Amino acid sequence: MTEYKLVVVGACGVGKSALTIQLIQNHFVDEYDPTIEDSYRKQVVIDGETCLLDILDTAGQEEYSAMRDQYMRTGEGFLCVFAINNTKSFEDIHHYREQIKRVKDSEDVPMVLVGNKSDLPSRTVESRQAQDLARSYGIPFIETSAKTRQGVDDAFYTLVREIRKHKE
Amino acid sequence: EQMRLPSADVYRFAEPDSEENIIFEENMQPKAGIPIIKAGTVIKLIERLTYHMYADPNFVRTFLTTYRSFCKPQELLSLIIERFEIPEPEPSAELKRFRKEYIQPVQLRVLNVCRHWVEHHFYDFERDAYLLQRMEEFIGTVRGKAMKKWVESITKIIQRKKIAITFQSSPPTVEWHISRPGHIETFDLLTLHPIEIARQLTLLESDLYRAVQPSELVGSVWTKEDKEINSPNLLKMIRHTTNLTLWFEKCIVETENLEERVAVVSRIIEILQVFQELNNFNGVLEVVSAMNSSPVYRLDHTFEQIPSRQKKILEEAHELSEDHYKKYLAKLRSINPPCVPFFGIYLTNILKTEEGNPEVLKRHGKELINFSKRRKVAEITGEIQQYQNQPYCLRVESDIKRFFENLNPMGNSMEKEFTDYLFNKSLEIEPRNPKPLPRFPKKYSYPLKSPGVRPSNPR
Ligand SMILES: CCOC(=O)c1cc(C(C)(C)C)oc1CN
Repeated sequence: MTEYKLVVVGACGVGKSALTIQLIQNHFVDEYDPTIEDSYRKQVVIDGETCLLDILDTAGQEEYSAMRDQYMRTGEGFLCVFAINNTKSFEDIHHYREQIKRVKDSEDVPMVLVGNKSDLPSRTVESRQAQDLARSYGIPFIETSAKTRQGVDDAFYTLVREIRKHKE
Repeated sequence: EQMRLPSADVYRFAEPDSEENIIFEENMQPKAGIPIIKAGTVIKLIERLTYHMYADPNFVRTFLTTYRSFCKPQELLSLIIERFEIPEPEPSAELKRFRKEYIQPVQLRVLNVCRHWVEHHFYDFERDAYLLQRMEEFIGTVRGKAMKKWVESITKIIQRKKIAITFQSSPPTVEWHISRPGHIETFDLLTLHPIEIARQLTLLESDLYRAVQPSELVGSVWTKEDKEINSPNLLKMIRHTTNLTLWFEKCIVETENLEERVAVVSRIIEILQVFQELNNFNGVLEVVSAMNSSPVYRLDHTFEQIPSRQKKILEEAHELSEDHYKKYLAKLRSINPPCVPFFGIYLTNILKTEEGNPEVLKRHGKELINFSKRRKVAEITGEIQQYQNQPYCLRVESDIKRFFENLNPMGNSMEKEFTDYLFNKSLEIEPRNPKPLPRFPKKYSYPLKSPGVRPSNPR
């Protein structure tokens, strides 16, 4: 059974946490203990191929700016996440992508852009703007809602598809 | 025989327990045999914080550490005063029983809460002088001879709080290599004794780890816009760590001669070895991070010349971080103070705990505070504190200490500019294949041989 090592990157106050928590937890429990192993590993079926996701989310460690390379090196694929109500987190994406490319020493790293909606303030990044950015990078864009679980599976599964295409 | 309190109409904490106001986890408070509260209304949480049947130190600590997400300080104080001020039910016998077994115990428990609040969370009062005003007048109000002792004790604590290291036996001898004592101008990575570098960084980093309070962590405040106001000690700690990692990278990539660079990397691995002996895991990871950095990790010609013993040391340390810190975590559980944990794990667990659980649970349409979420957060802050009580048996050296405090590898540069400079420097000293490897001249006019990692003199 194939195992995909995914890494989530993004600015603080963006709900990166929620994105990964909502993947892993049951569609109908709001409960989570991040201390146990099942916290960050999930078995899933994607395009009828069963596989294992291992997801690294270092949310809260953003100030350890010199550990990013170490954490990024662990991944095969990356979710670059911004919040639709924070323009600065969106403008920061360029920098995260550049750093990933340098860490993996590759121009073509499996990657998806993810814009996350939580709660107010209101949207400052129109999805058009993100579609345009994602397109300039040659990567998919997925918009998600923390609280309704809309888009969350799509975001991770799309990244897994990107890894498969890259490997073949 | 039950006890007959007053009507809830006159005393809100008389309301009976029900599925709609208080719920429990299926298991029992360990050591104590008390039920574990899962959720409740604030009324019920406060009832239980000052419960008449028994004392609940665990719940008191946990509550006082975490309450501010769901109850303002001023609100809490108003509630414990209301709790204190117990009327009698309307028409001896049951009366005497009611004073001795309901009123007296509850009043004592309220006083116990005040004492803990003031002793361990005095920051609520430093930040809101009116809160302290109200606490002082409440306390001055309190009547009984049963109460005198606790009241006097609380008052003494308040006074102590308004007011503005030497060892068990001998610490080891301070170690010197090329730089002599006093000669702060000569101090550098290779000229100080690697043992002492690691000792003095461990002392700094221990003090940094120890200054961080739960008030800087609960509510994930270090990630919010007021982080510099609310988490200043945490942030200094992290900045120091980052600074050191960057200084290691810089030392490496600015040493252009291959042989000298091998000496530098090798010396860093020696410092890591000593951090490891000292259980300074923050020190350990600041080296691992540097070695994993994109400017350093790619230096295959340098790595190739590192003696295999030290390769193995570095590789073992890297492995601590793998599989989500599996080996780091096991190693940490298994050692005894003193140590310096890596803080990052705690930060992520606190954040994910708070983000991944609801603030309230609903039952029969009624909103209950999710207390178990707070308990989990307090367990993490409690684990942090257990490693904060025990200092290292090492003598400070105030010049070496100052050297590392004032380290500033970035200078006036912004992050991006600086890390690009490190990476470009890496490319210059060991170009990409297929470019051939250049030679560069030596920059160090003193000897490169390490004095090693064993104490030079006995006992
Ligand atoms: C000093 C040069 O750095 C390296 O080349 C290096 C460091 C590592 C660890 C930290 C992952 C063990 O692995 C390498 C192999 N490139």
